[PDB]
Amino acid sequence: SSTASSSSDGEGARRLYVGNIPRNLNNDELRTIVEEHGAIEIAEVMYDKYSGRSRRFGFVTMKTVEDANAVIEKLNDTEIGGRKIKVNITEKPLEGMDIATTQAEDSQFVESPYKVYIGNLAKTVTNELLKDFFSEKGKVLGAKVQRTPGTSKSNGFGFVSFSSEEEVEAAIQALNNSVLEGQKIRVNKA
RNA sequence: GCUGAGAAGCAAAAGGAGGAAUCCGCCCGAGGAGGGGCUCGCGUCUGAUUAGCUAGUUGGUGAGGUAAUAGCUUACCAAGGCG
Repeated sequence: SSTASSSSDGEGARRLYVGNIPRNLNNDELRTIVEEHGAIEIAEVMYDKYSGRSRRFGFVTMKTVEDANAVIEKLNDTEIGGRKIKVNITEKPLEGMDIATTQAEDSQFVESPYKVYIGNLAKTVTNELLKDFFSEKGKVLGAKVQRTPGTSKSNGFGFVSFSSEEEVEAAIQALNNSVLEGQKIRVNKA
């Protein structure tokens, strides 16, 4: 498999470099988007997928220099996933990729807008308060305030996870505007 | 590069965008185009019921000054200069 990277190195311009790859964007959708241009032997996505979201830097490797020139030209201004990818050239591409794909497959745990992100919670707001909110509304899994690490005041940020996607949607829509005491909270699915 | 006969000395910099590639820059020079600053020949209204004017005035040197020549400015010398 390191054969694919070494083959590309040897060729010289099988290389094409992909910048601002989205958060949902994956080795397979990189391959599908770029295989139209020509037969990709290999595709490299860097591992920032702790969660779904990506590093937004990757490599693709062609059979030919010419396919790589065509993909560099055509792909730039391509929307994937709501974010737009430039293909200028890369260094001769680097397909650890098998390791990354395995970690990506493992790493992704959370699927679908099932968690709610809290914006604006006032500094008085307690972890228990968030439990009260989340439990009062549609039925509930867990509650967190993101508190300052340096020393540990709320910094007013925080999360729910609910038991259903529907409860997430209702909490987002019902809440946003929301006073909780002293300050106007915004909640989105994340 | 500059000052100076040479001797000698003196003088500059800035990072930013981008994964890179590179691009926009910055500092010191050398040209060019264009834009300016000066100088001069010639042309540029009437009145003699206005006939003398001009003393930094017109020259010269020295010292300064200007982006640059220059009474541009100043001290001294010459008495010029316009009609």
